[PDB]
Amino acid sequence: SGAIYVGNYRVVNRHLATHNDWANLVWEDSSRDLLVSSTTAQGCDTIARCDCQTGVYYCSSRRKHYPVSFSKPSLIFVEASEYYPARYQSHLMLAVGHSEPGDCGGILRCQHGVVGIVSTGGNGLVGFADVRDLLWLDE
Ligand SMILES: Cc1cc(C)c(CC(=O)N2CCC[C@H](C(N)=O)C2)c(=O)[nH]1
Ligand SMILES: [Zn+2]
Repeated sequence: SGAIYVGNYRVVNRHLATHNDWANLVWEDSSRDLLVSSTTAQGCDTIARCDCQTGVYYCSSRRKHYPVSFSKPSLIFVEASEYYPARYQSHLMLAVGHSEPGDCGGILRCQHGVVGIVSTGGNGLVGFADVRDLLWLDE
C-alpha cells in the first residue's frame, strides 16, 4: 500500500483505490495503474520533473529503502493477476530489486522529488508507474 500526497491530490495505484477515492475522483487510467483523488489537507510531497534513471524506492516487505537503476517509461507486458487481465501497461519503468504483492504504492524518488510508485513485481524485479509527465499535479 502507499500514496503520493502533492498539493490537494492523493496518487494511488488504481487497483488499490478505496470507495472514498472513487467518490472524490480527479483522474484515473487503467493502462497506467494510476488513480488521483482530491484531499482536504495539503500534502508535502513534490513531484520530480527530470529524466533521472537512478533513485531510491521504499519496499514495505523489507521495511527498507533501496537504491535502484530503472528503465525509461515504456509499454510493458504484465501477466494476468487478480486485478487486471494480461495486458500492456504504459509509462512503466523496471528495475532489479525486491518486491512482493503488497509492496504496491511504495515511493520511488530521485534528487528532484517523487518519480513514481511501485506498481508491478517479478523474481528480483520491481516496476514503477511514472508520474513525472503529469504536470497538472503541480497546480
Ligand atoms: C514478486 C511480485 C509478484 C507480483 C504478482 C506482484 C504484483 C503485481 O505485479 N501485480 C498485481 C497487482 C497489479 C499489478 C499491475 N500493475 O498490473 C500486477 C509484485 O508486486 N511482486
Ligand atoms: Zn530526478
